[PDB]
Parts: sequence; structure tokens; C-alpha cells
Amino acid sequence: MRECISIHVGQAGVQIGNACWELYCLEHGIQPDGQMPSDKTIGGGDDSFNTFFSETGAGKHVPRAVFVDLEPTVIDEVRTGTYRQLFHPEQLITGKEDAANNYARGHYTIGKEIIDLVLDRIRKLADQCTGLQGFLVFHSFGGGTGSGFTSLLMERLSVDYGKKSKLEFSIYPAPQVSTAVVEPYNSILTTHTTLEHSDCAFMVDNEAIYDICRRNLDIERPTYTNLNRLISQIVSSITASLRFDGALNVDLTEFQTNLVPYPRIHFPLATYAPVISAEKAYHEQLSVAEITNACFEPANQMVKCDPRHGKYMACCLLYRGDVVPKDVNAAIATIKTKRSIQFVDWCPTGFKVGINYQPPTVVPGGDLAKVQRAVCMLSNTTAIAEAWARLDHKFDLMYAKRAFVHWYVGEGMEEGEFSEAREDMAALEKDYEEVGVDSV
Amino acid sequence: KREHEREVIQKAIEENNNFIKMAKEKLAQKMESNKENREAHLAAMLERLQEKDKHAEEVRKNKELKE
Amino acid sequence: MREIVHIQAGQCGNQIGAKFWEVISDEHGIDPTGSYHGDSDLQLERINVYYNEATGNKYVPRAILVDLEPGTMDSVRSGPFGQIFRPDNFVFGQSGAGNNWAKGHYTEGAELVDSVLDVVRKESESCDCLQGFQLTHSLGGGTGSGMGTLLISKIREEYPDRIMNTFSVVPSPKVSDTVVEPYNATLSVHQLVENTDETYCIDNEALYDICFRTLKLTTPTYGDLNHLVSATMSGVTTCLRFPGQLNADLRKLAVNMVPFPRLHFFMPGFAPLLTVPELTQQMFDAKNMMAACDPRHGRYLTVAAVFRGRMSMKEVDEQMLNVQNKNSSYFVEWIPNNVKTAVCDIPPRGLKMSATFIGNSTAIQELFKRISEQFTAMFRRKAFLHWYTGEGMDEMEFTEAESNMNDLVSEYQQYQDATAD
Ligand SMILES: Nc1nc2c(ncn2[C@@H]2O[C@H](COP(=O)(O)OP(=O)(O)OP(=O)(O)O)[C@@H](O)[C@H]2O)c(=O)[nH]1
Ligand SMILES: Nc1nc2c(ncn2[C@@H]2O[C@H](COP(=O)(O)OP(=O)(O)OP(=O)(O)O)[C@@H](O)[C@H]2O)c(=O)[nH]1
Ligand SMILES: CCOc1ccc(-c2cn(C)nc2-c2cc(OC)c(OC)c(OC)c2)cc1
Ligand SMILES: [Ca+2]
Ligand SMILES: [Mg+2]
Ligand SMILES: [Mg+2]
Repeated sequence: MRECISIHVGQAGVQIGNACWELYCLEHGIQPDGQMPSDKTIGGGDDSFNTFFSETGAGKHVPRAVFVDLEPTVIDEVRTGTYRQLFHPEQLITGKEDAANNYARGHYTIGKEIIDLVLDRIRKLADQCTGLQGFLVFHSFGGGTGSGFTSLLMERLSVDYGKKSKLEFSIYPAPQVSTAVVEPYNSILTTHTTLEHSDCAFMVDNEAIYDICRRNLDIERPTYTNLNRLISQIVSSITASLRFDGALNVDLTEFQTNLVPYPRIHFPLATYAPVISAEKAYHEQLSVAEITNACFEPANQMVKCDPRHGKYMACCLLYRGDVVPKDVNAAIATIKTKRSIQFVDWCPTGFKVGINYQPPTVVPGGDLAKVQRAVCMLSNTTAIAEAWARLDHKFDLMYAKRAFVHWYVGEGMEEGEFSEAREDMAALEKDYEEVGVDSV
Repeated sequence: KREHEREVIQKAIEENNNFIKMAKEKLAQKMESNKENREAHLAAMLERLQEKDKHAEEVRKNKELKE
Repeated sequence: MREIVHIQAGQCGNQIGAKFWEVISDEHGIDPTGSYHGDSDLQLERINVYYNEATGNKYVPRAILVDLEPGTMDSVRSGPFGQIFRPDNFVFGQSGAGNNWAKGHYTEGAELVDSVLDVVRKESESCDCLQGFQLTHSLGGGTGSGMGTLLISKIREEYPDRIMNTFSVVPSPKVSDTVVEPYNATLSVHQLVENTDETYCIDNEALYDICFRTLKLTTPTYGDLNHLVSATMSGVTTCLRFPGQLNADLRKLAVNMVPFPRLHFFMPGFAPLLTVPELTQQMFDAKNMMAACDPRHGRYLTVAAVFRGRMSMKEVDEQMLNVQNKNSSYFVEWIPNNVKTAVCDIPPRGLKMSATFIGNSTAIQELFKRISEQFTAMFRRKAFLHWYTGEGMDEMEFTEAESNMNDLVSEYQQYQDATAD
């Protein structure tokens, strides 16, 4: 038990789920039809991979997951594609008309027509569980479904499942990849209405994933497939602790004890290494010391900010592959002297370490080189408030003129909901400022 | 100490329940306030289109009643 | 969302509409009988948008052909793709409009409107998921100008939550010298500001000037103007018609292009009338606008750009950034990331690389100002009013249409003058 149900909402979520679940199957030796040759307990089992996969009596390993989108085009590619056999048809849910980059349509208008059906389908997965731990929610900040329907869902799950944990993987918008003019509005609106209901949320700046693919994989104009295949490795590093046996494996809830000092301060900075092309990795083995040092190079962050001009409240290192305690300890000692790591005066300055032995895999015909070891750092830095700042400014520029606000008011929202949300964001920026201040 | 042990777990339930209650209600307030607002918008839109028809009946009578 | 329902009203609407249907049928691999003779799966993937699937794999436009004058029914049917249209979708009147908006909107066209609506209701009901409507018409004539803006209004009553596009052909002396077109445009504009979600201002003065100056033609026909109008109409529907990695529906376009609900009058553009930096500089150049305005006389609230053909997408990203950087003053600072760019693999027939431009610029006031001047020339001496007041209208309605169009200008100016701090 300790089961974990994944919900993928809107295109971004759905497409990142395809990446994530493809990757999980390659990590656990699961085939596209769902069969696991290495699994000897037919029909059920109490294994670590069973946290993400249930088993049928026939031996099909089925993701504990739901895919929702308010229009069929993106989910229809799952329904006809390589892993169509992996999912039961009722895990894949669609409407006919999308939310049209409108939080109002995703949360209310189109959203209220399908919410009950979704919760009914989540509930059928929950009843397969003997000891449900919580939910992982994959969505974009920018989209109408990704913002609006997610918020609606998060509120409703808080009702049906009380305080049972809910983690987010949020895709923070950036103009390099597709963006719309109103994504700042949707971003602030969903971040406000979800903040009470999310226990921990890993933001992913598309610009950050864009720059990394360009710089490190030498990809000229990265596609969503490029970005999602990188993202899913970061998602896999965080969830690896839940899916694998391990002597030196720290569970993801134990890291969360350290990562969340107050409930609103639940936004960790993910940083991953190595991201390297097959061309460059040839005759080039990257040690524990090298990949650990890369975690403090801010060009490897999932979110663009500067931790060096902020303050740490937590530092966690999630190694996978050929790693042992000794080297990690040497590597951290090196870093402590040579690098710009200031903690707040109220937190202890240790680094919390976990290690999985199962080494990191890659998607066949991918861009990432196969490496022997890897690491995902999860830090709680005040610097991440910079992401809220950049987004809050864009919100303010349009809201000053009420630009596009009629599309939201047309679908039933009030102007009060914008200012209410924005003031919550103003408070959140002030909270991240207050925690950094020294005590008296 | 025994009565304090029960006072803590009762409080743990109380606030867990209270969070579900005020979430459940705050969501109901929004979905009702929204549906009222959305229909208020579509009722005013249709009332301006129904006012256009009554004007087009005054124009069609001013042709007939000017001969 | 997928299906659009097309409507062509009056003569202009039916001819530019006919051209549109020839061109997009060519691009989707459709012949005048209505059979898929193509090669790529991309041609069919979003065919439902503009076509119904009749038996025997027959592809039939979702178009509703309308006019108060017959003979336009014949010329459309005799024309290259006249066969492909559905026979009951023709809904034609008797005596015509004679360049009278009051006849089209209030009296004569008001009789025919119900049997037009029946064809709409029959087509709309058979859509899997109706997204919206598009009207091809002119604001200078009688039927398309008047009965078009009634159909807009009437379709809005039964489908108030669907998108309403128009390709409104704005009148010009240089092309057509009827004396009361300024009255008809100003009356139409009064309906369009209230009852549409987005209107493509296709301007005849821009079309004449491009035909004369750029395309070298000494005195151009309606065929030469419509080569352009078809290429423009081909460009802005490209994203709806083909896949790409953008989805593209009318709502998301409308949402992103229209910052305020009145200010929905786009300035289309096309290039060439070749390399990427040239293309990019060509489409933002004032000579390539299908409306008679200079982008350098206002600011861009929002812009959408569509490139077609094989080309470095890395080079297009770099180039569109370049023109925003170098021309930062001509976009509003208070709407971030307000120029979006899609690319379609499949180019149009004839060209290897085209580029199509849609801009909601405050410089559009220049067009409305031109129509207001030609209007107010006549109206302030009461000239030619008997045509209209004969058909039953008040003078009040000319003042309210004059006032509402001047409000639209004043509002485009308000936001041109708006600043960040
Ligand atoms: N990393 C990543 N970002 C994506 C992907 N697809 C969309 N996005 C981003 O998500 C935002 C747009 O939201 P989507 O998730 O596409 O929209 P949606 O949730 O389907 O909402 P509607 O289509 O409006 O109902 C933009 O910021 C895009 O850059 C993806 O596959 N990967
Ligand atoms: N660009 C372009 N403009 C046209 C075309 N045909 C007509 N026009 C313009 O349309 C305006 C007059 O409107 P029409 O569409 O001809 O008239 P109508 O709407 O059919 O109204 P009635 O003739 O009164 O029934 C004039 O300003 C013409 O320049 C065309 O093929 N291309
Ligand atoms: C300045 C803001 O402009 C935008 C932003 C986004 C979109 C859009 C979003 N989707 C999912 N699809 C479109 C889109 C874009 C187009 O051109 C770039 C289209 O061609 C006109 C289109 O067809 C309707 C949709 C649009 C504008
Ligand atoms: Ca088992
Ligand atoms: Mg979508
Ligand atoms: Mg005619």
C-alpha cells in the first residue's frame, strides 16, 4: 500500500503524463500492453512499483491515473497511440469544447459539466487502494482547463478526501513556447484558488526547460516532446523514492517535512543534472562531485530565479544510480566552502540526502545520454518568489487597463475575484520576504 | 493527561471537518454566484436583441403608416 | 470545437466567398464534384471545419448562399466550383436591394431572413460541435450591408455563445462611385460593434492601391481585388483548416486578439503580394495592409502572424522578436507578449513561402475616420435621406450610428494614448 493516484489535467498535464508513464514503464520493465515478466505475483502484490501500478488478474499493470481534458484531440492520441492498451478507457476522460484559455470556462462554465464524472472516476481508482497516500496533479498555469478545471478539482478533492495530501506539478508559462496573452490572469487566478488545497507544488518554468534543451542538448528550437522528456526525468527523480526499494532511500514525505516550514511556503526549486547529449557524454563520465556541483549552477534549475541573491530554508539531494554515501559527503563538503549557500537563521544548515540504486533510464531515440548516476536537488529558497514577481507584474500591466477582463466577466466571474487573487499573491510575495528576515 | 489526549484528537477532527465544511460552502457560494452572474449577462444581451425587434416593428409601421 | 457555418450575403459576399471556396478546396484536395484527390493526411485531418461528409465520401461546403437578387445564384453556380455547393442552401430573393441598407435590414430583407435562418438551423444542428459563424459581405451595398447585419443580429439570438466572424468589405470611391455608400457603411458599423466577436476589415481603397502600385495594374477589375481577398481569407483560416502543433479555434483567437469587446476590427495583411527576414519586414510594412491605414500612425494592441512553407522556425522566432525590439514604440507596453506566431508546413498554391498578418491596431481609426468624413459630408445637408426615411427610418438612427462610430474612434485613441506608469 501507500498508493499514489496521478491526475493529468489539460494538454500540458496529459502530454507530460505520456512522457512520465512511458518513462515509468521503461524503469520498471513494463511493456506497452501492460505485462511485467519480472512480476511473479500475478493479479496483485505489495511491491514498491505497486504504489503507481495496480494489477489485473490477467497480469496487466495499469497506471493509477486519470487523464482529463475538456477537448478530445490530445487524449485521443493516447487512445490510438503506443500505450493505448496500458489504460482502461474510463481513465481517459474528454469533453467536446475546451476552456479557451479562460479560467472562468475551465472552473465554471464548461468545467461544471464534467467535474462529477471526473470525481466519480477518481473514486473508482481510490477504492482499488488499501492505503491511499495522496494525489499528484499535473497541469499548466496558462491554459483554461489547466488553470480553471484544476482549481475546481483541487477544491472538490479537499471535500471528498479531507486533508489527504495533494502535490502539484505546475507548468509556469513563458513566451518562447506557446503562450497566450491572458496566461498571467489564469496563472494568478489558479495559484490563488489552489494555495489552500495544495500541500506541495513543484513549478516548472518552460523558459528554464527551453534554455536547458538549447544549451545542453544542442536542440535549436525545442518541441513539447523535448521539454516533456526532460521534465519527466525530474518528475521521475522525485517519485523514484515512492516506486523503488532502497536501503538508503528516503521517502518523498520525509523530504516534505523539511521542505515546507509554513503551509503557504510549499514551492520547492527543482534542479537536475546531468542533462547532456550523447555526443558530449562519449568518453566522459560525470562523477558524484560533478553532478552535485551542477545542482548549484542556476542554469540547471526548473525555475528561473537566483538562489544566490536569496536565502535557503531547506536543501535536499535525491541521487539515483551508482552513488554511495561517502562520495556525496565529500562532494557537499567541497560545495560548502566554494559556493554561495546562505541559510535563514531559524533553519539548520544540513543537506538531506537520499539515494536510489536503480540507475536513470532514457526514452529510446531520445536526446538525453544514458548516464551511470544522476541527482535532483529540491531546495526551499526565497528566490523562487521572483517567479511570482515576474508573473504578478504582467498581471498588473493588463489589469490596470482591465484588458481582456470581459472574457472572464462574460463567463460569470466578478472583478472582485481578480483583486482578491492578486492581493493573495501580494501577501505570498510578502510571506517569502518575511521568512528571509533575521530574528530578534 | 487522559482527558488532554482526547481533547487533542477531538480538536484534530474538529479542524479537519471545519476545513471540509468551509471549503464545501465557499465552493457552493462561488458556483451559485457565478451562475447568477453568467445568466445576468446573457439575459441583458438577449434583452438588447429583443429591444432591436421592437424598434424594427416601429420602422415597419412607419412605412405602412406614411402612405 | 470544430465546425464553422459560412454565410455569403449580397454580390460581394458571394463572389469573395466563391473565391474562398475555390482556394481552400484546392488546398484540401477537393474538386468541383467533391472528391478527395490529394496525397497528405494533413489535408483531411480538420476538414470537418468547413465541410460536411455526405454519402459516397462526398465533401460539401457548410455555406449558405444568400441575396435579394437572383442571377448571383447563377454566376456562383456557373463558376469553377459552383457544382460543389448544396442545392437547398441557395436562398435568393426577387427584386434586389438597390444599394439601400434600410431595405436589407428592416423591410425587404426582413421577409427573406426566416428562410435563411432555416438553412442555418438545419446546418448548425448537424454539427458535432458548432464553434461559430463567418459572414462574407460588403458594408457599401444594400443586401450584404443591411440584411447581413440583420442575420448577424438574428443568429446572435439563437446562438449567443458562439463566435461571430465577419469579412466585412469596406467601400471606397476609387473602386465604386455610388453616392450613398458612406451612409450604408456607417449604419453597418453601428451593428458590427455591438453584435460581432471579430471583424476583418477588408478595404477596397487598400485593394485598389495594392493592385495599382505594387501589382502594376493600371485600372483593376473586381477579379484582381479578389485574388488578394482570397489569399487573405486563405491565410487567416490556415490554422483552423490544418493541424500544426497549435490547435487553433475561433474562441482562443478572439480571446487573445480582443482586449476590449468593442475593439475587434482587424487590419489584415499579406506577403508577398523569398527569405524570412524579408517576409517579416514585408508583412509589418504599411504597403501590405488590406486596410487603408499606416501601422506607424497608431499602436498594436494585439497581433497574430501566420507563416506558410518550409522554413527555419528558429529563424522566424528570431525575426519576429527583432521587429518587436526595433519597433517597440508601435506595440502597447501594457499588454505583454502581444504578438503571436504560428507556422503551417503546407504553403498555398503558387508560392513557396507566404506570410499572413492579422493586427488589432489603433491605426484602424484612420479607416473609420475616412468613412465618417464621407458620411458627414452628406448627412449635415440631409442629402439622399428620402431613400431611407421612405423605408421607415428616423433621423435619430443616423445620429446614433454617427455617434457610436465616433465613440469607437475615440476609444481606439484612448488606448493609443494609454501608458504603463
Ligand atoms: N512543458 C509543456 N508545456 C505545455 C505543453 N502543452 C502546453 N503547454 C503550456 O501550457 C500552457 C497552455 O495550456 P494548455 O495546457 O495547452 O491548455 P489546456 O489546459 O488544454 O486548456 P484549454 O485548451 O484552454 O482548455 C502554455 O503555457 C503552454 O506553453 C507540453 O506538452 N509541455
Ligand atoms: N473587393 C470587392 N468589392 C466588391 C466586389 N463586388 C462588389 N464590391 C463592392 O461592394 C460594394 C457594393 O455592395 P454589393 O455587394 O455589390 O451590393 P449588395 O450587398 O449585393 O446589395 P444590392 O446590390 O443592393 O443587392 C461596392 O463598394 C463595391 O466596390 C468584389 O468582387 N470585390
Ligand atoms: C496576440 C495574441 O494572439 C493570439 C494568441 C493565440 C492564438 C491561438 C491560440 N490557439 C490555440 N490558436 C490560436 C490561433 C492562432 C492563429 O494565428 C497565429 C490563428 O490563425 C488566425 C488561429 O485560427 C483561428 C488560431 C491566436 C492569437
Ligand atoms: Ca505483483
Ligand atoms: Mg486544450
Ligand atoms: Mg446585388
